[PDB]
Amino acid sequence: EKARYFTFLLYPESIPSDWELKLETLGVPMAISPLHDKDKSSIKGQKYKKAHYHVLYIAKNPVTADSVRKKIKLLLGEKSLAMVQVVLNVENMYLYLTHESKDAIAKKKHVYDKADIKLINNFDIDRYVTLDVEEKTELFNVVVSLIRAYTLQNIFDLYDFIDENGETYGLTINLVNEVIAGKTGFMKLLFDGAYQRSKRG
Amino acid sequence: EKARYFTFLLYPESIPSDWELKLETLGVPMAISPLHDKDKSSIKGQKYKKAHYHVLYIAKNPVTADSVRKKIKLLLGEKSLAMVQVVLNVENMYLYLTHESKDAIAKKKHVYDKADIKLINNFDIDRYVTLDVEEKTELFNVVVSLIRAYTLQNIFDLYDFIDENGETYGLTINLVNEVIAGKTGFMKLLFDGAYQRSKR
Amino acid sequence: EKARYFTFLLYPESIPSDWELKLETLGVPMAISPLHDKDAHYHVLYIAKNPVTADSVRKKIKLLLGEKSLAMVQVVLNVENMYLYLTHESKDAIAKKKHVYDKADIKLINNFDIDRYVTLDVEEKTELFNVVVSLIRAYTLQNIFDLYDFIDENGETYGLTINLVNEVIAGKTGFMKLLFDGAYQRSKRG
Amino acid sequence: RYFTFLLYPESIPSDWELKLETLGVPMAISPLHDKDHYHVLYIAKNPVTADSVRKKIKLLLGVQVVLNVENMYLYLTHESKDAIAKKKHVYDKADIKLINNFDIDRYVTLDVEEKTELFNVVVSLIRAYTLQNIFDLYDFIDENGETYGLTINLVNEVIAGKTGFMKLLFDGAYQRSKRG
Amino acid sequence: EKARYFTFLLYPESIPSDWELKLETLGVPMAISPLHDKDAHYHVLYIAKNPVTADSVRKKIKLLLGEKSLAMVQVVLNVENMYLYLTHESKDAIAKKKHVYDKADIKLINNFDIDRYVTLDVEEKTELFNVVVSLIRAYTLQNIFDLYDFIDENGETYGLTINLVNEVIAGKTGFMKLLFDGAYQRSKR
Amino acid sequence: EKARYFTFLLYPESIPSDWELKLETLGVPMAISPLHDKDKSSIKGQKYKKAHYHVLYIAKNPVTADSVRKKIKLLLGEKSLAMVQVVLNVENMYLYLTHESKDAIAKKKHVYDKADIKLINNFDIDRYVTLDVEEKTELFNVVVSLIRAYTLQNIFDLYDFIDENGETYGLTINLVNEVIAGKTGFMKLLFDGAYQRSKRG
Ligand SMILES: [Mn+2]
Ligand SMILES: [Mn+2]
Ligand SMILES: [Mn+2]
Ligand SMILES: [Mn+2]
Repeated sequence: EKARYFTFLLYPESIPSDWELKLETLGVPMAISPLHDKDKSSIKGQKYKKAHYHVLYIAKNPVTADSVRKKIKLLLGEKSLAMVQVVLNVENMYLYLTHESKDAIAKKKHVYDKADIKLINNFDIDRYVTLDVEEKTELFNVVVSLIRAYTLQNIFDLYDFIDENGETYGLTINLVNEVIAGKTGFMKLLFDGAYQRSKRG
Repeated sequence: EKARYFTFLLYPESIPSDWELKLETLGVPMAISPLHDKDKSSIKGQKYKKAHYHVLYIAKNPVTADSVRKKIKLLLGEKSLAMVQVVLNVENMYLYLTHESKDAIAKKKHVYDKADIKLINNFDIDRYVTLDVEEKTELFNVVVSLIRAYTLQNIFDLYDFIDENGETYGLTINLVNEVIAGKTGFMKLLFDGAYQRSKR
Repeated sequence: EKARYFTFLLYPESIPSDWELKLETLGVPMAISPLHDKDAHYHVLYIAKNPVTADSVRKKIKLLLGEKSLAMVQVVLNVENMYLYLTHESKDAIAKKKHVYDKADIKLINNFDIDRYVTLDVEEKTELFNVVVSLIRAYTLQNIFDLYDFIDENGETYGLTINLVNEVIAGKTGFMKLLFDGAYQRSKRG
Repeated sequence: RYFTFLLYPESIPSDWELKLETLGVPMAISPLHDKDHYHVLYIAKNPVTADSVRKKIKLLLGVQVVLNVENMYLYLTHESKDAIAKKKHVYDKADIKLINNFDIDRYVTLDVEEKTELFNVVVSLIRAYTLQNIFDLYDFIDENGETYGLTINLVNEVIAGKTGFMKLLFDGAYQRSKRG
Repeated sequence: EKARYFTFLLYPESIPSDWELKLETLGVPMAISPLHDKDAHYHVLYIAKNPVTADSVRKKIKLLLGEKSLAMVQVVLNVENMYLYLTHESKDAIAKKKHVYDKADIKLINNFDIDRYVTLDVEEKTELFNVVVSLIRAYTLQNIFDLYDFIDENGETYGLTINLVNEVIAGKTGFMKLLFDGAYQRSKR
Repeated sequence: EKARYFTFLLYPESIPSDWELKLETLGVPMAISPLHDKDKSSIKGQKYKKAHYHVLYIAKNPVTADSVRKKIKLLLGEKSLAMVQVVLNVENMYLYLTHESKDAIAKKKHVYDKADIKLINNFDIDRYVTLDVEEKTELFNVVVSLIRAYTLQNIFDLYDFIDENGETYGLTINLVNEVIAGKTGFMKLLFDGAYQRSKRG
């Protein structure tokens, strides 16, 4: 059976020193967690789990669990992983790289530095979180009240506004963009409202 | 064949203890019924139906019955459901979670606590009460006579109007927005009518 | 056998004084004719939420107004035609010369709008649009307001209402802006 | 959307013709087919089933699905390709009864190529005479129409949808004439 | 087995003098090559109304020009390529260095128009569009009239006609108004 | 059932000598692999698979498996193929011509010379490198920040900008064109923003 998104673990003791450069060659975009060394282990006596890396590997096309497993073996050594699980929520796995996800936070796992995350081949978690249809409607309606409230005259004035106070309403630039897309028509109405409204004084 | 809204049953004896956290990961918003243990069963002798949970699972994009069924198997165990039905009225299935829907009320099913409902990933039933198609047409036609009558010159003057006298015609802001969406073209005609009418 | 649209008759002498408020409760949208005394009875246009039977209605109304208020529930085939029949203003009734009533006495329970029941053939849409054209051409109507104002008056003559233009021009909006610019820049010539 | 069925005069009321009118659906009814019954061309408002019609007519007076509306309209008079080669008894097209404003013409939709062909004519026409907007175009068609094979109601069906494209032509023409 | 497009050869010594008028009667649109003497024969591009067989053609022509006029009816796979072959101006014939003929000697029976037979690929549309772009950019063409005028003249050089631009820009109209506003406000500078 | 992209095999012993010129006539763009003679064969004893060619044949319009099979039979002989498969990933099948694809590389198949690939009728594997859909959204969002940052006023000022600094953001002209297509609506908003923003001095 086939899918695009996988994760597996890389073990420092059975991967070459140029491993980080070697994953880069696969051409596939990857995100690699900070070195997960301080994982509380549930074996008796021993303090932390063997030291490991978590990798978020997104294939170009829909491929199988094993096509990856052997693509990585023949690239880092037959002994580097064995356990390739298929990833169901890319956003969630990316947050898991730092134990900062919903699953991991409720399991109180040892939170890592998101700055240690390594992005091979231009991973940007941003290109993997599109939004629920309802969400789109919800945000759009916020964009409305926003253009209303501050009498934003045009999509530049809107962007400038989001640039600053963005987070407060939970918009970014690249987000408004995905929100207003297709509703453009409706936008020109708002922006004319605002224009001819500010022309009143 | 494909759709966005589904329901299926989760059985407590064949789902992990962290099942509730696990469904959270799917990223998909779900609403999960209170534990349906007191369902009158129609098998002879036995009192209540095997104890189960009802799930209302709304996919991000139009997907198939089976893409769900296996997404959940590989997430909870091959044995947790087998029966994924496609939901036709999201509001009604949400009311069915507590046996508080029209179907269930007339079947006299054992009413549950709506407080036991579990919302995974920010389900809000409020945002799937989209309008009957007719309603949209009806309301638009009101928005028309409204822009006509008060010579509202542009969507701001329209909003400002709704802000006040909204309820009287049964509009809110967020409601106009859902009404006029798509008919935007038609709007600019109304708002030019109005503009050039007041210029007279 | 099942259907959504029915009509029956209500008799004033065997229905309670709060009958009009009681029908409201059924939750079903209804249109009730003006008092049909100069044919004493009422005609009711009752459209069920879901496909239900002749008798599920007959008894829902008996247990709501008294066992003696109707007995005769017919199933309606053309909702628009039965709505016109409430005022004897339909094709059937007009040729039978029946006593025309005031459409202002029609009573709409639970937000009946006969409009939400008259959609139109696709050809019809094209046909009417083409009328709307010749209409904007002929009287050099400069914009949808001048169009509406026009329909408001002489509407019936071409068979338009406001709410009908709306359903006609919908989608063809593009095409409209061309007509309305024509008209505009045409009148700017004088 | 499109059906036909047969109405038998001995098992339909005397006001049958007025009763079909009420259904609100446009129908074309053949001349009385006695020299082979009535043939009915019934076009539903929306896509409906064989049986929703059969019972709608039963509960109204006491059904094959049509594939080519124009061909079934010609069959009402035995004047179609199928019937002419079967030498069937040709009837008077004047006995055809149009309920609720049937116009077989509203099913003379264009070959798709035709639409493209005509549009391209509408182009060269707006170019050549520098027609500035759809009124100037129409006025033009009104007179010289036949010469290019246009009517008003035909441009209308042609330009429909390509309206965008039109605004480009009409702005060309406008800013072209603004030149002197 | 059946197909719409065929070609065959007509020999002047075993076809009547009114042959050209006789093919006209078949009702089928044909294109006939210039007299191929310097390869004496004619090449015919015969497109049937409906999907018919190799032999229904071979005998329709025998019973129309004489049992001795052809025997060899091949089925045409690329109509455009066979029409180019009529003048030895096709990809096959040009690389075989065959004696190029005058395209003005081509005879079109019953309103053949090779045009109604060359539709184009989705990629082609994109390609052309991108040419129309650089064209509107380069010469600062301000609106679809100034574009047409341009194509009218220098059209063939970029491989456009009027009717072709029309099929190219169709649908992408939005995108057009942007080009034509660019051009307009560019020239206003 | 119908599709645009196919592949089949051509056998040198049952195809004419002018086969390469004959495929040219079909008018359809094809890519033909290097002569696949050194294919390890899984029949016992025998070393290489019968000698064959792989053809990547992209129809003008959506056509059926069999409309191709017979178009090729009546063009090369009834005995040249029998097996026409429908191609799912055009870029992947073009890489398979040389055994240089993901499938073939992991199966260790005998890599061929990409220089022996024959392109009939102007195949360019490139004019089917249409943008991953995500790519389109990513690029558009760049084009946005571009029009914002430099206050580009209209699609000519945009193009002029791409002409120069294009590579830096990974745009060409013909690429913007395939990016903005369809989002034209949204463009006009950006371009008005920019216009009325620069009108502010
Ligand atoms: Mn870990
Ligand atoms: Mn239950
Ligand atoms: Mn009465
Ligand atoms: Mn091979």
